[PDB]
This record gives sequence, C-alpha cells and structure tokens, in this order.
Amino acid sequence: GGRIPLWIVATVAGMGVIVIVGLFFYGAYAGLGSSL
Amino acid sequence: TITPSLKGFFIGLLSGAVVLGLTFAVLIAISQIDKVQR
Amino acid sequence: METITYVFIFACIIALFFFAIFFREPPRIT
Amino acid sequence: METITYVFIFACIIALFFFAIFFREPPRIT
Amino acid sequence: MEVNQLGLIATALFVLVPSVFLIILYVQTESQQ
Amino acid sequence: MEVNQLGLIATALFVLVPSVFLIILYVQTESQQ
Amino acid sequence: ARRTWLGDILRPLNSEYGKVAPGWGTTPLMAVFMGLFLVFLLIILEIYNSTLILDGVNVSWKA
Amino acid sequence: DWRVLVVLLPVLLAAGWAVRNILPYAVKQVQKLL
Amino acid sequence: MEPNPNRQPVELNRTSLYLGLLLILVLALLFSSYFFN
Amino acid sequence: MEPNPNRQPVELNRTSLYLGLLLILVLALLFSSYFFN
Amino acid sequence: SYPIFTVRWVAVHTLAVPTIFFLGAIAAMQFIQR
Amino acid sequence: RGWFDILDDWLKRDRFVFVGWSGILLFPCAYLALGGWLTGTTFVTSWYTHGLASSYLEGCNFLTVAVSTPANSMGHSLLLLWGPEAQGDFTRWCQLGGLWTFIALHGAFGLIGFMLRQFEIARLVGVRPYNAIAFSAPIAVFVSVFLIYPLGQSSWFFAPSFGVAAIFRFLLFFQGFHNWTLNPFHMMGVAGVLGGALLCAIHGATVENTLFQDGEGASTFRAFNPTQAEETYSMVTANRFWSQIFGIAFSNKRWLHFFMLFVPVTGLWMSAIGVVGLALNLRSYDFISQEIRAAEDPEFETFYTKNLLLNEGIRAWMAPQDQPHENFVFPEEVLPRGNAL
Amino acid sequence: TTGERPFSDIITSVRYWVIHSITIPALFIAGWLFVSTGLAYDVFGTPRPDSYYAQEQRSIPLVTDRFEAKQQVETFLEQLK
Amino acid sequence: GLPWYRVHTVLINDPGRLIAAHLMHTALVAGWAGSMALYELATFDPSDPVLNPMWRQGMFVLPFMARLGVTGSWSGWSITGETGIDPGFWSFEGVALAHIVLSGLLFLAACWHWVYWDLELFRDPRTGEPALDLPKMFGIHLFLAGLLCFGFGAFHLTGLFGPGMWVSDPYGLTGSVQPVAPEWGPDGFNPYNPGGVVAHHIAAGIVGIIAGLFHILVRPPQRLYKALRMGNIETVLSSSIAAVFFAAFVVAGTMWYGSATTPIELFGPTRYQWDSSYFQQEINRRVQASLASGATLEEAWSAIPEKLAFYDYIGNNPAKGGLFRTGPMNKGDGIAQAWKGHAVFRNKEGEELFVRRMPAFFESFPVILTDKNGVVKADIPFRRAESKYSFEQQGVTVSFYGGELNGQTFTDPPTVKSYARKAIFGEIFEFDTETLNSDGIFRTSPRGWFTFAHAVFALLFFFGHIWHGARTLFRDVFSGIDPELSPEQVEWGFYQKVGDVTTR
Ligand code: CLA
Ligand code: CLA
Ligand code: CLA
Ligand code: CLA
Ligand SMILES: C=Cc1c(C)c2cc3nc(c4c5[nH]c(cc6nc(cc1[nH]2)C(C)=C6CC)c(C)c5C(=O)[C@@H]4C(=O)OC)[C@@H](CCC(=O)OC/C=C(\C)CCC[C@H](C)CCC[C@H](C)CCCC(C)C)[C@@H]3C
Ligand SMILES: CCCCCCCCCCCCCCCC(=O)OC[C@H](COP(=O)(O)OC[C@@H](O)CO)OC(=O)CCCCCCCCCCCCCCC
Ligand SMILES: CC1=C(/C=C/C(C)=C/C=C/C(C)=C/C=C/C=C(C)/C=C/C=C(C)/C=C/C2=C(C)CCCC2(C)C)C(C)(C)CCC1
Ligand SMILES: CC1=C(/C=C/C(C)=C/C=C/C(C)=C/C=C/C=C(C)/C=C/C=C(C)/C=C/C2=C(C)CCCC2(C)C)C(C)(C)CCC1
Ligand SMILES: [Fe+2]
Repeated sequence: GGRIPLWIVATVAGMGVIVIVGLFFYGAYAGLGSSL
Repeated sequence: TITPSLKGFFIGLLSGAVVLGLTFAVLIAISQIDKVQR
Repeated sequence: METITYVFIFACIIALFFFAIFFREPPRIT
Repeated sequence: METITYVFIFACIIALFFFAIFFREPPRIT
Repeated sequence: MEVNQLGLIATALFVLVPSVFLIILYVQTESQQ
Repeated sequence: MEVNQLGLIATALFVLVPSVFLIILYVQTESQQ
Repeated sequence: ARRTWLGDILRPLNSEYGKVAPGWGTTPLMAVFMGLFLVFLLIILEIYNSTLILDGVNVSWKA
Repeated sequence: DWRVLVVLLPVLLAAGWAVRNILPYAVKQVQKLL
Repeated sequence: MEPNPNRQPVELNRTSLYLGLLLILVLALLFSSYFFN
Repeated sequence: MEPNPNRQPVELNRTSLYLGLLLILVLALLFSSYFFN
Repeated sequence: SYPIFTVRWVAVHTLAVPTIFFLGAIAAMQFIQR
Repeated sequence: RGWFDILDDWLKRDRFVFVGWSGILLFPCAYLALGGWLTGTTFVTSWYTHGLASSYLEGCNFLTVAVSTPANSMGHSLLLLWGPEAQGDFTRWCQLGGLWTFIALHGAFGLIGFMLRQFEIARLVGVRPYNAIAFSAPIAVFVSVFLIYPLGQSSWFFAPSFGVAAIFRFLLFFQGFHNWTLNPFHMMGVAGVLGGALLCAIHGATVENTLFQDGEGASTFRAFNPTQAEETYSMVTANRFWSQIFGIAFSNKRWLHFFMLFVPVTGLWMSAIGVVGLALNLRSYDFISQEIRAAEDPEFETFYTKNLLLNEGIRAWMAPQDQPHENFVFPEEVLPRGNAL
Repeated sequence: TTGERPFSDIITSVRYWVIHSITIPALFIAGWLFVSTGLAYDVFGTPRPDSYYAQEQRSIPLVTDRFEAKQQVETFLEQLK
Repeated sequence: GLPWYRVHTVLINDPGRLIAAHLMHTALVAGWAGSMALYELATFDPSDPVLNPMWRQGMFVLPFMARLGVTGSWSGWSITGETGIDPGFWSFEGVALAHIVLSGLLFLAACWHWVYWDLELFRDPRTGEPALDLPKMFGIHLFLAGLLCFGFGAFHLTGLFGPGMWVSDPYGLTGSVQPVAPEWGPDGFNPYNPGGVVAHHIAAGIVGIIAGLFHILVRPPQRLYKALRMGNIETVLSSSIAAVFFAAFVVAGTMWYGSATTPIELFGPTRYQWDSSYFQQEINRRVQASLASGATLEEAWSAIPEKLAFYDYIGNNPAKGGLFRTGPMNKGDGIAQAWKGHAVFRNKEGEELFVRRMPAFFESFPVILTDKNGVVKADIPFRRAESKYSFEQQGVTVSFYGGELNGQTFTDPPTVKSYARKAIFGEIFEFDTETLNSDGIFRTSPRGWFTFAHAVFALLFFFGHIWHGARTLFRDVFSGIDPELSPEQVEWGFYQKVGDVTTR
C-alpha cells in the first residue's frame, strides 16, 4: 500500500542525513581531535 | 605432554566444526521444508 | 651506442605509425 | 663468449645435417 | 658512460627475435588464398 | 682473451639477418599451392 | 591404426575408457581423507608459523 | 558490570515491540509454509 | 605415410602485425635503459 | 586504383633453404674468428 | 500476499541493525573531551 | 534426489540475492572482513603496536582512522584469537593487532568466494566466464601487496594498514625506500589503469555521439529497447570519425570490447609482479652507469639524481616514527637537509 | 519479480513505521550508551584521554616480545596507578 | 585459420604427438641442466670455500648437485676443500654429460613418436577413435611415483644405497654429505630436521603406492566423472597446473625462510639471520667464553673463524640486491680476501662505543655510535655549524683484534671514519675489487634469485589454473552463447531455479 507518501519519506530521511553528518563536522572543531 | 598452544589448537579445531556443523544443519533443514515443486 | 640504440628504436616506432595509418587494411562494408 | 659462439654455430650446422637428410624433399619419378 | 656490455645484444635480440616471428606468420598468411 | 666487444653482435646479426630472410621466403612458399 | 609389440602388452591398461562407478561411489570416503589431509597441513603450517608449539620441536637453525 | 545491560534493553524493547506487531502476520507466513 | 588428421593452418592479419610490432618495440624502448644500466 | 599487372609471386623450395642456411652458417664459422680477432 | 521474512530480510538487517548501533556510538563520541 | 540435490535446489534458487554454493564461503568471509574493519576503525586503537590513534573513539576522522598492522615483534604470526599470543583474551587480541590478520585472511577467502560466485552464476545463466577471468587481476594485486610483500620482509608490520591516510603512508614509504616509481613494472601498471580509464571514457563518448534517432525526445535515453536486434549507434560513422581525427580506428566490436578487458587486467598483473620482487628488496632503485660517473663528476646533475636526494630525505625524516621498534635516535646534526630549510 | 515484496510498498506502509519508529531510536540510544557509560573503552582496551602515558612517562608502551605480549601489555597498564 | 595463441591445440586429440611434444620439452629441459652445469664448471673458483664459496659466484645448479651428494670434480678438487679425492664417474662433469647424453635420446624418441603417431594403442577399441583412459593412467603414473618416492628416501637418503644429503651445524661451518636416519617423532615435522625429510619420502612413498593401487582398480564415481569432465584431457591440465603452483609457493618460502633442504653453505645466509643478529650472538658468546678462561682480548677475537665472521656481515644479506644488478655477488663489493679484524671504538674518556648497524631496508644509513645503554655519543655530522658529537671533539679511536690488523690502533679522524663507515655493514673484510671491476654496489645471492623466480612463476601459473579450468567447465560456450536463448531463461522470478527449465 501507499499510505505515507514517498516524497515525504525521502525528505525526512534526507533531512536526517544532514542532521547526523552536520554533527560529525561539528565534532571536528571541539573535544577530541580538534588540536586544542 | 600437552602444551597450551596444542590445547588451544583443539579449541579452534572444535569451534570451526561447530560453526560448519550448525551452518549445514540449518541450511539442510530449510532446504527440506521449502522444496522446489516440479 | 646507447643513444644510437634509443634513437633507432624511436625511429622504428615513428616508421610503424606511417605504415599503420596509410597502409592499413582498408575498412570494408559488406 | 667466443667459445660459446663457436660451438653454437657448430651445433647448428650439425642440426642442419639431421634435417637435410631425414627431412629432405623426396625426389619422385615421372 | 659505463653501461652493460651485453645490453646492446640483449636489446638487439629483444627486438629481432619476436619481430621476425610475427613477420614469418604474416607473410605466409598473405601468400595463402 | 681480450677480443673485440662488437664481435659478438657482429656474428649474431651476421647469422640471424640472412637466416630469417630465407625462412620467410620458404614458409610463404609452402603456404601457397 | 597400426599395431606394435609393446602397445599390446600395454593394451589392457588403455581400454576401459569412460567406464564409471554408479552414483556417488566412494565419494563420502574420499571426503574424510581430504578432512584428514586438511588438518594435517594445518598442523605443519602452524608449527612452521610458531602458532603451535610442541615439546621437543625447536623450530630453529639450532637443531 | 551493570553497563553490560543498560545498553541492550533498547535492543530488547525494540525487539520486544517488533514481535507483538507482526506475529499474527508471521504465524500466517509459516502456517502457509507447512 | 598418411597425412595427419589434426593439422590446421595459422594466420596473422595485417592489424595484428602492427599491434605485435608496436608492443614489441615500446617494450624494448622501455626496458633498454635497464638492460644498459 | 586498379592493381598492378607486373606482380609475380616469390618461391624458395626446401632444398634451397638448406643450401642457404648452410652457406651463411659456414661463412659465419669462418669469419667469426676474425670478428672477435 | 507477500512473505515477511525472507533471505532478503536477513541480508538487510545484517547491515541495518549493526549500522544504526554504530551511528549512536559515533554521535556520542562527538561530546568526549580531553 | 538425495539430501545433496535438495540442498542444491535451495542454494541455486532465483531470489533477490542469489546464494549458491559460493555463498557459504563468500557471505560470512565478506561480512566479517567488512564488519571487522568497521569495528576496528570505530573503537580499536593502535597505541601498543604503532604508538598511534586510529579510531573515532580517540578523535580520528574518516581520513585518519585505520586498522593498523601488528607490531614488528609479532613476526608473520597468524594471530589467532585462540593462538599463543592472545591466549583467548579478546581485549588483548585487539590491542596486539589481531583485527588486521582477521581482516586480511577472512578478506582473502572472501575474494575467493566472489570469484567462485562469478563462475557459478555464469554457468547457470549460460554465458562465458570472462568476467570471472578479469577478476583475477584484483586478486593478484591483493595477494602480492597484502600477503606476499610482508611475508618477504620481517613481519606484517610493513604491510598496508587498512585506512585512507595509512595507505598514503604506504605510497610514500615505497618511494623513499624502494624508489617504486622507477620500477618498469609499475610503469606498465600505470599504463593499464590510465589506459583503461582512457578507453572507458572514449568508448562511452563515442557511443553516445554516434547514436541513431530511434525516438523523438531530446533526451535520447528512452529510444532503446533491450529486446531490439539493431545496433543503437553507427559503427561505420564512428570508424570514419576516428580514422580522420586520430589516424586509426576500431572496425570490429568483438575485438574492441576484448581490448577493453585486456588493457586494465594486464596492467594490474604487471604491478603485482613488481612488488613481489619488492618483498625481497629486489628494487629498481639505481642506474649503475649514472652513479659511477656522478661520483667522480661533481657537475653531473640529472632529474634522476635529484629524486634520490628526496628519498634520502624521506628515509631519514620518517624512520624513527614509522619504525619505533628499531629505537632510531637521530641527532640534529646527522639529518640530511638543504640550505636554510 | 522474484516474489519478495517491493521496498516501496514497505517503507511507505504505516505498519513499517509503527514498528521502526522505535527500533531505530532504540538502537541509536543503544549506540550512545555503549560510549557514554565507558564500556567501549574496556571491551576493546582503547586508552582514555588520560590513559596514554603516565605523569612523567613519555615513551610509547610498545610491545617488544611476541609470546609474552599479553603480559608486557598488562605490565604497562599497572604503571598508570 | 588458427590464431598464434592456439597453434599448439592440434595435439588435444593426437596422443602420439602429444607424447612427442612432451618428449621435446623434456629433452629441452635436460639439455639446459647439462649446459648450465658446464658453463658453471668453466667459471668456478674452488680455491677458497671460506671467503669465496659457490654462493658468492652466482652458482645456480652447482648447489643442487652438491645437495644430493655430488661434490667432487674430475680435475681433482672438492667443494669442501679436500684434494686427493676420486669421485668416480658421478662427478660434476659426469652428471652434466649424463644430462647431455640423455637429452639426445629423447630428441630421437620425439622424432619416432611424431612420425608414427597412428598407433592402435591410442584408439578406443569399441569406437575406433582416439581415447585415453586418464583415470587408470593416473593410478599407473602415481604408482610409479610412490615407488620412486619410497626408494629415494629408503636408499638414497638413508645411505643404505646412496650418498645421503648435505647436513651442517646450525652456524653453517662444517658442512658435509652424510646419511641421515628418519625421524618418526614430532620433530620430524620440524623444517630444520634432516631426518624428517627422509621419513617423509618413505611414509608418503608408501601412501603413494596404496593410493596408486586404489586409483588403478577402482573406477571414479558417475557424478565426479561428470562434474570434473574426466573425459576431457584439459581437466588434468587445470588440476596439474593447480598442484604445480602450489608446490612453487612452498619451495619459494622454504628457500627464503630457510629449511633443512636449503643449507646456508650452498646458497648463502638468509635475510632474518641479519635482523636477529643470529651470527653476532654466537661470535660474542665465544669471545666471552675465551675471556672467562683467561685469554687476552687479542686472543679471544683471534679464535673467531673467518667463516663465522663472514656470515655476520650485510654484504651476504639476500635482501640487499637490485632487480637489474646482474652478476655474481663478487661483482658487487669484490672478491673477499681476508678478515681485517674486529673493530673496537672508544672516545677520549675510554669507554667502548658501538656503531649502529644498517637495516636491510635502507640503501644508505648514517654513522651513529651509541654506548652500552644506547645513548648517542658520536656520529659523522651533516651540518657541522652546530655539531656536538663529531669524531674530533669526542676523540674517537679505533682498535682491531684478530684478523690482519690485530693489535693495530688508529687515531686520526679521517681513517677512523673510514672503518666507522664499514662497521655499519658488520665485520670488516678486505676485498679484491680489481679482478672483476667491482662497482661496490651490493647484489643478492642465489637464494634471492631462486625465491624471486619461483614466487613470480607461482603467481603466473595461478592464471593458468583458472583459465584452463574455465576452459573445461565452459567448453560448450567457448565459441559463444546459444544463439537462440530468450529473455525467459534469464528473466527473474520465472524459473524457480536459475537455468533449470524443469521448474517453470
Ligand atoms: C565460511 C566460514 C568461515 C571460514 C572459512 C573462516 C575462516 C577463518 N576464520 Mg572465521 N569465522 C566465521 C566463518 C568463517 N571463518 C564466522 C561465521 C565467525 C563468527 C562466529 C568466525 C569467527 C572467527 C574468529 C573469532 C577467528 C576466525 C579466524 C579464522 C581463520 C582461521 C580459522 C582456523 O584456524 O580454522 C578453524 C576451523 C577449522 C580448523 C575447521 C576444521 C573442522 C573440520 C571439519 C575437522 C572436524 C573437527 C573434528 C570434529 C575434530 C575436532 C577436534 C577435537 C577432537 C578436539 C580463517 C581465515 C581467526 C582469525 O582469522 O584470526 C586471525 C579468529 O581468531 N574466525
Ligand atoms: C599516475 C599515477 C599512478 C597510477 C595510475 C598508479 C597505478 C597503480 N599503482 Mg601506483 N603509485 C604512484 C602513481 C601511480 N600508480 C606513485 C607516484 C607512487 C609512489 C611511489 C605509487 C605507489 C604505489 C604503491 C606502493 C602501490 C601502487 C599500486 C598501484 C596499482 C593499484 C592496483 C589497485 O587497484 O589496487 C587496489 C586494490 C585492489 C584492486 C584489490 C581488490 C580490493 C577489493 C576488490 C575491494 C573490495 C571492497 C569491498 C566492496 C568492501 C569495501 C568497503 C569499504 C569501501 C568501506 C596501480 C597499477 C599497488 C600495486 O602495484 O599493486 C600490485 C601498490 O602496492 N602504487
Ligand atoms: C629459475 C631461473 C634462474 C635463476 C633463478 C637463475 C639465477 C642466476 N643465474 Mg641464470 N640462467 C637461467 C635461469 C636461471 N638463473 C637460464 C634459463 C639461463 C639460460 C639463458 C641462464 C643463464 C645464465 C648465465 C649465462 C649466467 C646466469 C647467472 C645467474 C645469476 C645472476 C642472475 C641475474 O643477474 O639475474 C638478472 C635477472 C634479470 C635482469 C631479470 C630480467 C627480467 C626480464 C627482463 C623481464 C621481462 C619482462 C617482460 C618482457 C614484460 C612482459 C610484458 C607483458 C605485456 C607480456 C643467478 C645465480 C650468471 C652467474 O652468476 O654466473 C655464474 C651468469 O653469468 N644465468
Ligand atoms: C605446463 C603448462 C601449460 C600447458 C601445457 C598449457 C597449454 C596450453 N595453453 Mg596455457 N597457460 C599456462 C600453462 C600451460 N598452458 C600458464 C601458466 C598460463 C598463464 C600465463 C597460461 C595461459 C594461457 C592462455 C591465456 C591461453 C593458453 C592456451 C593454451 C593452449 C595453446 C597454447 C599455445 O598455442 O601457445 C602458443 C604460444 C606461442 C606461439 C608463443 C608464446 C611465447 C610466450 C609469449 C613467450 C615465450 C615463453 C618461453 C619461450 C617459454 C619459457 C617457459 C618457462 C619460463 C616456464 C594449450 C592447450 C590458449 C588456449 O586455451 O587455446 C585454446 C590461451 O588462450 N594458456
Ligand atoms: C581501490 C580500487 C578498487 C576497489 C575498491 C574495487 C572494488 C570492487 N571491485 C569489484 C569488482 C571488480 N573489480 C574489477 C576490476 C578492477 N577493480 C579495480 C579496482 C578496485 N575495485 C581495478 C583497478 C580493476 C581493473 C582490473 C572487476 C573485473 C570486478 C568485478 O567483477 C567486481 C564487480 O562486480 O564490480 C562491478 C567489487 C567486488 C566486491 C566483492 O568482492 O565483494 C565481496 C567483498 C569482500 C570480499 C570484502 C573485501 C575485503 C577487502 C579485500 C579487505 C578489507 C577492506 C575493508 C573492508 C575496507 C578497507 C578501507 C580502506 C580505507 C583500506 C568491488 C566493489
Ligand atoms: C549501486 C548500483 C546502482 C546502479 C544503477 C543503475 C541502474 C540503471 C538501470 C535502471 C534499473 C531500474 C532503475 C533503478 C533504480 C532502483 O531500482 O532502485 C530502487 C530499488 C527499487 O526497490 P523495489 O524493488 O522496492 O521497487 C519497487 C519495484 O516495484 C520496482 O519496480 O530499491 C532497491 O532495489 C534497493 C535495494 C536495497 C538493497 C539493500 C542491500 C542488499 C544487501 C546486499 C546484498 C548484496 C550482497 C552482494 C554480495 C556480493
Ligand atoms: C569483528 C568481529 C566480529 C564482527 C562484527 C561485525 C560483523 C560488525 C559489523 C559492524 C557493522 C556492520 C557496522 C556498521 C557501521 C556503519 C556505519 C558506521 C556507517 C556509517 C555511514 C555513514 C556515516 C554514511 C556517510 C555518508 C556517505 C558514505 C555518503 C553520503 C553522505 C553520508 C554522510 C550519508 C564478530 C563479532 C563476528 C566476531 C568478533 C570480531
Ligand atoms: C642428439 C644426440 C646427441 C646430442 C645431444 C646434444 C648435444 C644436446 C644438447 C642440448 C642442449 C645444448 C640444450 C640446450 C637447451 C637450452 C634451453 C632449453 C634454454 C632455454 C632458455 C630459456 C627458455 C630462457 C629464457 C629466459 C631468458 C632468455 C631471459 C631470462 C628469463 C628466462 C630465463 C625465462 C648425443 C651425442 C648426446 C647422443 C646422440 C643424439
Ligand atoms: Fe560497448
């Protein structure tokens, strides 16, 4: 069946990718591995 | 007469047979239950 | 002898270019 | 290198004898 | 320069031997038909 | 012995070059009819 | 074809061409020698590798 | 010690919930199998 | 003697000749420096 | 281009190959001692 | 009308399940300080 | 129809992911080699084997994580978990570098399983196993580099460590110590890879620019049916284009696509032979004639002598840190350096 | 084609998200607690930011023996006290 | 016509000429062995087995003759150094002539089996077509191999009817050919036990006889006959090549790592004896053994044999050569003449400094001297504007003990640096660099060239196993795929089993 539209899923799934990888670039400037 | 390395040799030898034993015991069991109809 | 050896091999490759281009086996449609 | 060069040529001439005799072109009559 | 004394004949036979092997095959092919 | 260095490649090519000339002509003759 | 003196003494050895044993034959028995041959190689390999160290087997030049 | 457990209940609770939501459709899968 | 039933002629067309001579030549142009050393 | 009518095929029978191989192998064995010198 | 558990289902969760575990671990690592 | 033929049917069944007899060997070996790398680069360190950090848990990024080789004191040990070195302890096993051999060997048998997978599917479908033949070159590279090379040297320590920047160190190590760029077998391998990339680009562009008009849309992708019996592009036009542009051109599809197999496979096989000799330090490092007169002529300078000075800099500047087991101590006054720098 | 249900029919169904809306946060939280509790350091023996050297130690605890490597390691950890 | 890479396929269904071709390759191989042996005998220098042995002159087949008991020459010398011997006929010149006389007899046999190819033995009597019963052929040829394997170990190796094999002490100083008794204990599987090599050929020879008798009287199963294409002769080539490169990796490894079948007096030392300082430990252990018994420092180092000091030195490391550095090892550093002695370095305080030895990885290595604990105290600086450890400000002297310069001490910096430059190689030796015009660049031993050659050949024969292996299993689609296949045998979810029309 097709109850939940796909373009809704791809948008929320794609927005989940940006949130996670954005955190990984954030951790490069603080904590371990930030040269400081 | 038995050295610890010779002991552990039997441990990896038995561990491989159980992995190979359970792998085939399962696959054979599934091949019998889900046969191909001709 | 080395320089003559290298120049000779290079000259044969350039000579092979002329034969492979202008004296190639002619493409042919059936 | 000389001794190897002389015996190599000598061996070829002997090998040439074996073919010129047992592998000659048969002469046939007609 | 002080090169290998046999590098000349090694290179000469590296070219001559496989070249005439292919020449022998091509000439006898064109002569068929 | 202190022989000439080019004598090796002189003999080698003196044998090889006219040899392959006759070999090419023979194999292309037997491939005919 | 042509015959000889020797190739007839030889003949019975080259005649049963394509003849076969029914079914699986001695295949299950063949598998157990391969199993014995594998563990054998695994032993001599781990002795040379020094993963398996036996008493009295000093794997070194000093033997 | 105790941390060798604190981490696996989300695994166990997610597995526990995954069983209850599908098994009526999974018992139909192996009933059809036999 | 009876001819042998198992023989077939050999061919080498002109393109394979150029390809063979090419491979042989640059292989020699590459290794010649190492033979001289 | 129309083909050239002046073309002829070349031949060299088996006996001529042995005679030629014999000539240059003997000429080489004779002159090789003077090439090394 | 389709089965739920297949060989494909096993291959998917052999990668999906251990993956999502590693994402939460690496996400927590971003808040480790010296 | 015994138990063997019934199990044969289940393995060779047309499902989403074909299993087959090769799957009993491929899938676990491939899954545990991959998962072994992901488990190592996320948690496991390289502190006791190299003095390094190599995991996300310590602060490394995607470029700097790695699964480093065991220490030089370990020799060519298999480093089994039950072996005499780790004694069954998993924590000590990870600290001694056991994950490296875990990935190197399970990965080696995984490559065997993937090639047996190519033979198995090619037979049932009914095609020639040339794709399996081509896969021999990647196996030859992995066997020569990851297995034969460290077996020829002192231990696994000098084998490639599974990581992006660790591979980069491997590249620089062969230039400083082996002069691997001058080796004529790597030169042939270079021609295979770049020559392979050349044919891959020029063949795709030639096809896409000699197409026939089989539709009416400006995006010509849909004017092709797999069922069709006609060729989708003109072999005649493409031949005349390259004959006038470059001098020569293909005229036979079967020889063209085979040439696209021969070039990259032959290149990789040659490079595999190259480093097999590097396991015995049988390098292509020097030209004797160049060195002998350069030693007595202080004004003879070539691009070849300038590279060896760079290798003498690489070796003297990275050795104490890249080989900590040797306990290299180089004072400041012995380090080879140029002017000012 | 091969009988399996299409992925688009699944990842757009409600029931798939009735289950998976908690399975992926659960395992994501499972990943988090493995690191925050510190179990990751002890399972794999990875040094903590305060566990690379001793206070005045500045030489790498490199393993130099093979058959007593498990012991040289354990010797190097007891120096951290 | 046939392409150039398929011209030898005319022998697949011609057993007579297939035998004739195999007779010619065997005639070619044996001819090389005799030719390579005669060339080596003409360039060999048997006047010094200590500092100029066979593995320093690039001898390849000479050690293989010496391994199985051929040690003497008709000229009167022996590779052990003994004069006045009489090896009979089976000398170096005899075995070389034996391989030459043999090589001619195959060449004649190849001509016969080539002209008379149409032998009735090569034809199946029921069908009248060429046929070889390869199953029974395997058992017959294996049965012979099992006999020749048991006989080689029971008579030749044991000395029961033969010379034996080459054995030596762990430090390769007193090598000789001795009969060896078989070792049936666990130590028989030690690669460094000569007894196990004897027991192997005896035990495996017996099993070869049993297996050969089995494969002669027992016919293969119907499934393994069909699955392996036991009617197609090329399935043997696939499996034979597979076993061949398996044995090539074994001999390549045992050569590089060292075993009881590759002595160090016949092919040189190994790479790993320099990494572990295997020879230096024995040398020093014998020096303290002399010093403890009251002998002077000059007498302790003079008791060290030159043969032992020649091993503890990097020029004999098989991991110091180049791919295109052709020739013998003597062409590199020179022809070894004498042991100059053991150098001892001291500063002005009077403590002994040790030169850091060169690892096998480095083409060049700096000169650094540490002390008993490893603290750097002397070196040859690069930049000197801020040098702190040069030989002058430290007063580094060099003294020798044993050898030629025994008791000599040098103090001027230029000459002390000269010996310090050589100390990175190990024990210092005098070389004759003029007889062969040595370029001073290291070369590898026969041990390295054998390892390099067979390791490369092993990898090349892996491709032959899978190529000729795919030729036997995919013989039907060799010239292409069925020209009326249809998008239904290939369509998914159609056939339950991929390629089985019996399941729609
Ligand atoms: C396709 C299956 C497969 C294969 C081929 C391998 C292959 C390998 N694994 Mg792996 N492994 C697998 C699946 C597999 N793995 C799976 C699924 C897991 C997870 C459960 C693991 C977990 C694992 C670990 C943790 C380790 C390996 C290791 C190894 C290597 C050495 C194993 C060894 O010594 O043999 C062992 C197997 C045998 C000897 C088989 C012999 C069995 C035959 C039939 C004889 C029968 C025995 C008989 C009953 C007598 C028993 C003796 C008794 C009387 C005492 C090797 C590369 C090691 C490694 O690479 O470390 C560097 C290692 O430490 N494996
Ligand atoms: C012009 C640039 C250039 C080019 C094109 C090459 C080309 C090559 N070099 Mg060279 N190199 C160069 C310059 C160059 N070199 C320079 C300047 C240096 C410095 C000296 C080097 C130093 C160097 C070294 C030290 C080595 C090479 C090697 C190679 C070969 C790589 C073979 C390969 O694909 O391995 C890639 C590996 C494989 C194909 C193995 C198969 C791997 C499997 C199939 C992958 C499976 C992955 C699986 C899906 C899981 C993935 C998951 C993961 C992504 C998360 C190739 C011939 C290597 C070589 O000769 O090999 C014999 C080698 O060891 N190079
Ligand atoms: C198993 C083979 C083998 C091995 C290991 C040796 C080993 C040795 N021989 Mg011997 N030799 C052999 C076979 C062998 N030989 C054969 C068959 C012959 C008959 C021709 C000889 C004739 C011979 C003579 C006459 C002499 C030696 C000598 C030597 C020594 C030095 C070797 C050297 O300089 O290497 C040099 C090796 C190389 C430079 C490697 C060349 C690599 C080639 C060029 C690669 C080709 C690449 C290919 C074309 C690219 C393909 C591309 C692709 C597209 C197809 C050494 C002990 C010398 C010695 O010490 O005398 C006592 C000596 O004088 N050998
Ligand atoms: C004992 C081993 C053995 C035997 C008996 C065969 C036999 C055969 N092979 Mg195979 N092969 C082998 C090993 C072997 N192969 C190995 C190790 C490889 C991997 C390199 C191959 C790769 C291979 C391919 C890819 C093909 C064959 C083919 C063939 C067939 C025709 C060969 C031919 O006409 O060549 C004719 C060869 C020439 C006219 C000239 C070749 C000269 C080479 C390039 C250099 C010179 C080599 C040198 C003189 C010999 C030294 C060898 C020594 C170092 C060991 C024939 C049945 C072909 C086939 O299946 O046809 C149906 C085919 O396509 N072979
Ligand atoms: C770095 C270069 C490189 C990579 C990564 C690569 C990767 C791949 N090539 C494949 C195929 C091929 N490669 C081919 C030709 C070539 N491939 C080349 C170069 C590469 N090929 C080159 C140069 C050639 C020309 C000869 C052919 C002809 C094929 C195929 O048929 C096949 C395919 O279908 O591709 C379309 C796939 C085989 C998958 C497999 O075995 O599954 C099983 C997975 C296994 C066994 C796990 C591998 C474990 C490895 C060996 C060690 C562990 C690696 C870690 C997991 C990750 C390391 C991370 C690094 C930073 C170190 C895979 C995607
Ligand atoms: C990565 C390669 C991508 C190449 C793209 C080129 C395709 C171009 C041609 C057009 C084809 C159709 C358009 C494609 C576009 C398209 O089809 O893609 C989307 C595709 C469609 O899924 P469904 O079958 O659910 O689609 C609904 C169907 O009705 C389609 O008709 O989804 C998947 O197949 C995802 C698979 C996830 C698989 C998870 C991993 C599996 C585990 C690993 C198993 C392998 C291990 C192997 C060991 C060796
Ligand atoms: C070793 C071992 C083992 C194994 C294990 C395993 C099997 C594991 C696995 C694991 C896994 C399986 C993991 C996974 C993970 C994953 C991850 C970690 C991922 C990540 C990703 C990401 C991050 C992404 C990114 C990206 C890209 C790539 C592109 C685009 C963009 C993005 C961003 C999206 C065992 C136990 C058996 C035994 C013992 C040992
Ligand atoms: C007939 C006769 C006779 C005679 C015989 C003879 C005289 C023999 C000789 C023989 C010989 C005299 C032989 C020889 C051979 C040789 C060979 C067979 C060789 C080969 C080689 C090769 C193949 C090589 C290659 C290569 C190169 C070149 C480079 C590097 C790499 C390689 C190594 C690969 C007699 C009187 C006894 C008796 C009666 C009859
Ligand atoms: Fe194409």
